[PDB]
Amino acid sequence: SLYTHHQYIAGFIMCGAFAHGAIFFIRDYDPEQNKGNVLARVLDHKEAIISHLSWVSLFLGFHTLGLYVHNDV
Amino acid sequence: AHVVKIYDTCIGCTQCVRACPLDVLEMVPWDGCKAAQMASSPRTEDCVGCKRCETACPTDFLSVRVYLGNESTRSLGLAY
Amino acid sequence: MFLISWRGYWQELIETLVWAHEKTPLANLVYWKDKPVALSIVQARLVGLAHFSVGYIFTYAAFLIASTAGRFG
Amino acid sequence: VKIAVDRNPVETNFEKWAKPGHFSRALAKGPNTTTWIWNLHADAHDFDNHTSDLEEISRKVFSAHFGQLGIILIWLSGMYFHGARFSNYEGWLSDPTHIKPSAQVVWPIVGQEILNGDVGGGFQGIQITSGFFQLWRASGITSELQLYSTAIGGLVLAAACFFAGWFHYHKAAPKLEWFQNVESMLNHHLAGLLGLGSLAWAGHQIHVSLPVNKLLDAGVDPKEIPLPHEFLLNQSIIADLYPSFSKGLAPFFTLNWAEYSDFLTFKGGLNPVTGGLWLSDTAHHHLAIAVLFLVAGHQYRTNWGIGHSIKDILESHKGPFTGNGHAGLYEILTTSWHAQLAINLALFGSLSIIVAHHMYAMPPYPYLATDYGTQLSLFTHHMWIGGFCVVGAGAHAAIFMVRDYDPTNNYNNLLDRVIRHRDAIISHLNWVSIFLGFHSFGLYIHNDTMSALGRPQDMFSDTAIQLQPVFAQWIQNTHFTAPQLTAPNALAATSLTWGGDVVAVGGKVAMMPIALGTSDFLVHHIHAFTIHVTVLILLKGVLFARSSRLIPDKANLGFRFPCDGPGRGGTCQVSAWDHVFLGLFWMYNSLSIVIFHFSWKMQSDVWGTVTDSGVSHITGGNFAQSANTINGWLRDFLWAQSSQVIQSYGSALSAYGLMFLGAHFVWAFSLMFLFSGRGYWQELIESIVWAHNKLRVAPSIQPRALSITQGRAVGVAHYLLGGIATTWSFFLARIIAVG
Amino acid sequence: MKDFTTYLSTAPVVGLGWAIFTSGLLIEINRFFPDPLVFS
Amino acid sequence: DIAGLTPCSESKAYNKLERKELKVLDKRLKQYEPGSAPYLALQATKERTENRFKTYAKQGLLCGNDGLPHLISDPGLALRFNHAGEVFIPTFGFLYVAGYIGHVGRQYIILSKEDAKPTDKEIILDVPLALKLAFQGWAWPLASIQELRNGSLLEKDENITVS
Amino acid sequence: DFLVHHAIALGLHTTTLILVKGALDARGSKLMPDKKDFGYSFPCDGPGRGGTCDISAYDAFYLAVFWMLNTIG
Amino acid sequence: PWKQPELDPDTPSPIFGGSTGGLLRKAQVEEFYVITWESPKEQIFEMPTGGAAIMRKGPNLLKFARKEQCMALTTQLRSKFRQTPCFYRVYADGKVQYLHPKDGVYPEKVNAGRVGVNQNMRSIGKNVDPIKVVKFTGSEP
Ligand code: CLA
Ligand code: CLA
Ligand code: CLA
Ligand code: CLA
Ligand code: CLA
Ligand code: CLA
Ligand SMILES: CC1=C(/C=C/C(C)=C\C=C/C(C)=C/C=C/C=C(C)/C=C\C=C(C)\C=C\C2=C(C)CCCC2(C)C)C(C)(C)CCC1
Ligand SMILES: CC1=C(C/C=C(\C)CCC[C@H](C)CCC[C@H](C)CCCC(C)C)C(=O)c2ccccc2C1=O
Ligand code: SF4
Ligand code: SF4
Ligand code: SF4
Repeated sequence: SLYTHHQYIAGFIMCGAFAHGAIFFIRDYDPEQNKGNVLARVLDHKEAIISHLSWVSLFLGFHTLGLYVHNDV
Repeated sequence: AHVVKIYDTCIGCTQCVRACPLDVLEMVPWDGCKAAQMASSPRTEDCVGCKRCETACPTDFLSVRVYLGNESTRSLGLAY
Repeated sequence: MFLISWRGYWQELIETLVWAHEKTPLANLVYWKDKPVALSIVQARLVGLAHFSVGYIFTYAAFLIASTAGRFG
Repeated sequence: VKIAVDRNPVETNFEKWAKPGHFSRALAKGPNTTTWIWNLHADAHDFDNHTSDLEEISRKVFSAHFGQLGIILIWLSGMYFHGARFSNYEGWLSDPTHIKPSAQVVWPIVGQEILNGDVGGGFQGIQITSGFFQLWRASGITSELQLYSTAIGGLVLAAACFFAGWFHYHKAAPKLEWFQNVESMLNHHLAGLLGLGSLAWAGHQIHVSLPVNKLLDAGVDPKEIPLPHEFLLNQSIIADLYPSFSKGLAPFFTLNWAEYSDFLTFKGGLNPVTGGLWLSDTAHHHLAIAVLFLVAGHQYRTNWGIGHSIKDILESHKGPFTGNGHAGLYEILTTSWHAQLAINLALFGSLSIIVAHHMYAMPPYPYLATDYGTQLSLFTHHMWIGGFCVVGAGAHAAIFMVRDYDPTNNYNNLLDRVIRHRDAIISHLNWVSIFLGFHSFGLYIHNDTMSALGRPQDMFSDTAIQLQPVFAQWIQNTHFTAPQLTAPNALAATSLTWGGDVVAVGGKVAMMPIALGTSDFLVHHIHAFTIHVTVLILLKGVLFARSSRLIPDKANLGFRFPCDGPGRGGTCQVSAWDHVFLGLFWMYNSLSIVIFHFSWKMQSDVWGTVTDSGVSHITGGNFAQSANTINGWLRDFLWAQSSQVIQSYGSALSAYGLMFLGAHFVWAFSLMFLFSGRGYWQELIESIVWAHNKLRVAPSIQPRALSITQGRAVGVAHYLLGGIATTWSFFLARIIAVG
Repeated sequence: MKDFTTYLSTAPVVGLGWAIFTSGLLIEINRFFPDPLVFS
Repeated sequence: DIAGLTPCSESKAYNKLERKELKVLDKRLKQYEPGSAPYLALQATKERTENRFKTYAKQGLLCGNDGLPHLISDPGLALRFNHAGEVFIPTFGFLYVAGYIGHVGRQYIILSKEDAKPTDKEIILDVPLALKLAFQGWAWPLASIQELRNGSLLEKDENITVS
Repeated sequence: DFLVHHAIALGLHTTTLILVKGALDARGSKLMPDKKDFGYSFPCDGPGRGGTCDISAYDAFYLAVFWMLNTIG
Repeated sequence: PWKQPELDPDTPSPIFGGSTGGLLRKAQVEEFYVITWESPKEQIFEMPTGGAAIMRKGPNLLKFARKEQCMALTTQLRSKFRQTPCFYRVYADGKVQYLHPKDGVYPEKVNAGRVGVNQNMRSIGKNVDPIKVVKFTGSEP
């Protein structure tokens, strides 16, 4: 119970950090003030980050499901 | 009680006016375009927020946007 | 329900119950203070996720405690 | 009335095979997005949208139907062929009870061969559950040579069917006048197809199905049987079996039909040997049925000028409360295909549901009741087919209201008056669903709560606050005591489900009386609740398809559209298409319960091995006590009968264990489509297009996310497939490994 | 015939020939040198 | 050995698993006659099973306490203890095949886009061109580093962005 | 234990991708160049442009919770 | 138009038996809408709420509870029968308002009298971020 309760809360708290991190970009983000800094340079090339993340999930998902199926059969 | 704003990129197609059922959009003369027409939104109190108009707009990006907001009896489409 | 079935099916249904409440001989004397309408789009995503997560927790908690308690090992 | 054809309308060539999308004006341009691909396979067979001409729509339909027959006939010939060359029919015919059927031998590759189980009869292969072996025995079939010919006939007739579709469309295609001769079609379909069709079958049963199954049931070996053709040639042979054949048609033309009492009978009940209906009774049935359809075919006045006129019959049945009634329907039915399709689907689906109930209680083909896997598979199949077909009526009726509805023809008509009190229909029907779900499903929760609290005396059960179905119980006895009074010439009753004694075959019971109690009261009501609601979703979509208070103009938007917009608080899933998409899940849920009811009831109260001291049912008769609680349906049905599927690894039933899991994967996979929306996906593809663009490897056909309507369709498809395939694995593995 | 070859060059047909090749090749590669796991 | 794993030849559970899987077939073989086809099918499966077990032992595999073979992934331990064919060598075999699919599809995309109506070339392929590229991709690594060192692999800020 | 750890990694990487996307694409997308003007949580931009249902950053958090529960499961 | 046409509350209605899509308690309490038009012959047309009805030669009048129900009918008459309808808004107090051809010319045709409303002189986009207006309402205005 203690291990499961902490693990389930961990995910809920972690989801809030991103979500409340997304609200910052809408409401409390000023591009002209934060120009050339790390925060704008991340937002500039986001197509690369989301692309690499997608590749990791696809490769991890295809291989993990495959090994499980190959052994099920 | 919705908000309807039209932007500088209108070209006087009139397709927004023909589409929206509730007669919330009309054409007004203007000197910015070839057609010498521009839209307008005088009566947004009758806007049901259907958003059909935006679909009619055939520009790269919409010269007409319906920013949803506070609701009302007319906006919710309540016959009762 | 809230995840699969959207709003438009329901608002047409509530319009039908409204007709009956007014045409009934005695119930029509009673009238709501606030008009009844179906739940919004974003509200249903939230509500259905709550009914979805609570079942995803109450089910396991019973299985976790009962499986481990009955065997005592 | 006359024949009317137009010669060589269409040239035959592969020019349009190279140009996909020719049928539509929008698609003939070509693809610039990948959405053009989905629209292609979707709008392919929507002939009403291609062109306004009703004539061309009729030519296309009448020729496409010739394709489904050819597709069926090679499928049917495949079963006959695969049963001839890769089966154990000749072995099963000599020992039906102990040997199991097998029409699908597998190849020897990695793994796989274990599926070729030890079926019996010097043969190993996949165990089938289609009942073909009992069908081929009901007819006179002893050898494999009779199955080979039967297969070659299907390929010959199928090519004729396919040839016909090219001929009736590309070369000589009928006119619209030929199609509107509806009165002519009814006489030919009733007398010719149903009448002579049944009269013909009687002939085969009388000359082959009776002279062969009599010897087989008397222990004679199949190889020693005289062949089906020889019986026709020698009037002495068949006379030894049925002496009435010596008189030869003189009894018929002299109107002394009592002489044919030997083979034309009204025995009723079942055969003690085979556990199936008396073959003599069926020849009597199909003979009777032919005379009934033959007179029916001489009703309409096609061209002779004598008979009824459909239009005069419809516009003459008028009433006060209805006003103008049934008037403008002959113009509807003769003009819209969707109207006829909706009516046909409603009865074609409700019939397959009747076939499912009238077969299990009245097993027609021999050695079917003892093959529990076969008897359970036919019921579950013909029932699912009925649910789909019924739901198609709600879809293919809403299309009529949107597309083929002209208010000019309908003024103060039946169709107009129904729309004008639609809010009363849906309102009164909403109250019933809430009434049922509370008083029916709430009873289940009451029993669960009472049991967990330690108050079993307060449950609804036999030892308890009994709610017994008196009306059903009275009907069982009435049909059981009918041979005495209401049907004196009947030797016995129609089935043993009403009442009587057990019929045992091979140590297994074929059928025995079914008792109805408190549980059978709750379930029968549970079905009504799931049926009244499934009607509410479809009927609401039909009446509110053309217009509503929320959206007074839906007909201009069309049949299938996702939503009018985020206004009015939200208008998503308001179309009639989205009502069908919802009715499917309910329809699937309703049909699934009507299947669990059949499995647990028949396992516990009916099926089982007969011993010297009574019968030992499979589940020990636990339907009465456990079914009243929902936990019983979780414990005694699911957590128990799932042992045969789970433990199937390492045996011939291993395929069901895989499909059992695979079906769960596809079911869940659907949830991605139903729960999410096309907005998140189209943005994700943009970040993917960047990488494909960065490397100069990008498609000229732009990638676009699945359409809202498609997303919903893709969900219910993968949803139903996973939900249905699970049972298909959870049943056949449970029942093939009997108990 | 020019249109027939064009029909055969569509996506559904070329994919059918690809599938028979790749599946036929793999099944044939399992039939001979049966059930491989380690590569020598 | 390594990681506390025994070789599959020396293991007892490995041979226990062989005697079990053969006993199932011998029991299944008793039902049928000697010269029948079901007998020939099961004897072949018996022959394959006996071959599967001895070949895995001969290949220096590592079996655990459960008796099933385990694979090792680090090339250092694989090469040191002679277990390279398991994972380390399967990785190069696949990458050559995966790269071949990429270098081929990338070339068909570029070349069809140099002509009129490239959209039609995707749904209606140019099979003579596709086979030409498919038999020219045997040396795909050479062309990649040729195209990387040249600079004609990647595009340079002529791509759409969103802000 | 090897396959279980790899399956987890797939869940953690994909869950971040669902969230990260809703954050970086919160300000704007090609389908909706100005999300920032509407807000964090809105229904959709309509059936136009092929369909815009579940674009907002709220709808990304909404979909991640399903994966979160799957990962912690 | 030249002048707003005042409402004639006593004109013949079409021949329609009735339905359940009619007016509810909201109409008597809050507001309702009525539409007028002039037909040259007797025809049949589809109602927004319910089924079919028969027009009458001369003026015709209906009562609806929503503006969309009225404009849905104008689009049908202007297209199918090529007529010129005009509809009003009636409150519970008896006040009347003339809505749709407010200038006499339909909105899809220009007229010199009209004045622009809610007209931003900028491109879509190209507007301040929400942070600049963080503590009052509106980024688009
Ligand atoms: C069984 C249910 C299920 C499954 C299998 C998936 C699978 C997947 N989801 Mg998902 N999801 C689900 C339910 C499911 N989801 C639910 C209920 C929700 C909430 C509504 C979500 C919400 C969600 C979001 C928001 C996102 C995903 C994403 C993904 C993908 C992540 C990348 C990956 O893992 O590579 C692949 C993983 C696999 C398991 C491969 C699946 C296909 C296998 C290999 C079958 C191979 C085909 C085979 C040849 C059969 C074909 C024959 C047939 C075509 C006839 C992935 C394919 C993320 C994504 O987009 O990825 C980038 C993403 O953003 N999901
Ligand atoms: C129609 C019948 C039915 C239905 C619809 C359900 C539905 C459900 N059951 Mg359930 N159950 C049933 C019958 C049914 N059950 C019966 C008859 C029994 C025995 C009496 C049980 C016993 C049971 C238990 C003990 C539990 C459930 C749970 C659940 C819920 C888990 C849902 C989910 O997505 O979690 C997530 C699904 C998964 C994580 C995958 C399922 C299990 C996989 C195989 C484990 C794989 C893990 C591993 C990492 C491999 C995956 C990696 C991958 C990349 C390959 C779910 C709503 C669970 C629950 O309460 O939810 C928390 C729970 O613990 N059921
Ligand atoms: C995809 C749809 C589908 C599929 C795959 C199957 C598959 C199967 N059916 Mg089935 N069937 C279906 C639809 C389907 N059916 C529908 C919708 C109905 C309702 C009419 C039936 C009625 C039906 C019956 C009554 C029987 C089967 C049987 C069978 C099984 C044997 C196959 C066979 O060749 O028997 C061939 C069937 C016969 C030789 C007898 C057919 C007698 C029927 C009553 C003829 C009626 C035809 C009539 C002109 C059409 C209806 C007229 C209209 C006015 C309603 C097989 C598993 C048989 C079986 O149980 O297998 C042991 C069986 O007796 N089917
Ligand atoms: C287990 C999940 C579930 C449940 C409980 C329901 C329940 C219901 N559905 Mg849904 N359905 C579901 C799944 C479910 N559905 C899903 C996933 C879908 C997606 C396809 C659908 C789609 C759907 C549609 C489209 C419709 C329904 C309809 C209905 C309602 C029918 C009326 C009725 O019988 O209510 C009776 C009440 C019950 C069945 C509740 C049983 C539990 C007990 C009786 C309640 C006990 C109350 C307690 C004593 C009070 C405690 C108070 C406390 C605060 C102290 C009902 C409330 C129909 C409807 O609403 O219109 C009539 C409607 O048309 N269903
Ligand atoms: C007879 C029934 C039938 C069926 C079942 C299909 C099925 C399919 N067609 Mg189609 N087609 C048909 C008839 C049919 N077609 C007819 C009558 C025509 C008119 C000539 C066409 C013309 C047509 C065109 C123009 C296209 C399709 C495409 C497709 C595929 C959709 C793309 C996709 O989802 O994968 C997506 C694929 C990827 C994301 C990567 C490619 C990897 C694929 C899956 C490998 C190849 C799969 C292979 C074809 C499967 C064997 C065939 C299968 C049906 C047994 C799909 C498998 C599209 C396609 O590209 O086909 C693949 C497409 O462009 N079809
Ligand atoms: C030549 C075709 C081609 C090429 C060169 C690439 C290349 C690439 N893709 Mg990709 N992709 C393709 C087709 C292709 N893709 C198709 C058809 C689809 C639709 C299913 C996708 C969907 C896709 C996704 C979702 C992602 C990539 C990603 C990537 C990048 C990482 C590799 C990867 O894991 O992708 C995944 C590989 C697949 C999904 C398998 C593709 C299906 C087959 C195997 C390839 C098609 C070959 C083609 C049909 C044959 C035509 C040959 C011609 C001569 C006829 C990489 C640069 C990832 C990325 O963004 O990089 C960071 C990523 O997330 N791709
Ligand atoms: C000590 C030690 C060590 C070390 C370690 C290290 C050095 C590492 C780490 C670590 C880490 C690495 C951790 C972490 C964490 C992380 C996280 C948790 C994340 C994230 C973030 C987020 C999620 C957020 C986002 C955002 C947004 C989106 C908006 C803007 C802002 C913000 C930020 C809010 C080892 C073990 C090796 C060994 C032993 C000793
Ligand atoms: C059923 C349903 C409704 C209608 C549901 C309604 C009107 C039920 C809400 C009212 C009832 C009376 C509240 C029931 C009481 C709750 C059990 C307890 C609430 C406790 C709170 C006060 C905290 C929607 O509006 C809807 C909207 C969008 C997507 C899906 C749906 C949807 O599925
Ligand atoms: S729809 Fe757009 S382009 Fe056309 S007139 Fe209106 S604002 Fe101008
Ligand atoms: S929101 Fe709807 S009613 Fe309002 S102007 Fe736009 S399209 Fe017309
Ligand atoms: S289906 Fe999607 S786009 Fe249409 S109204 Fe609903 S949320 Fe908006």
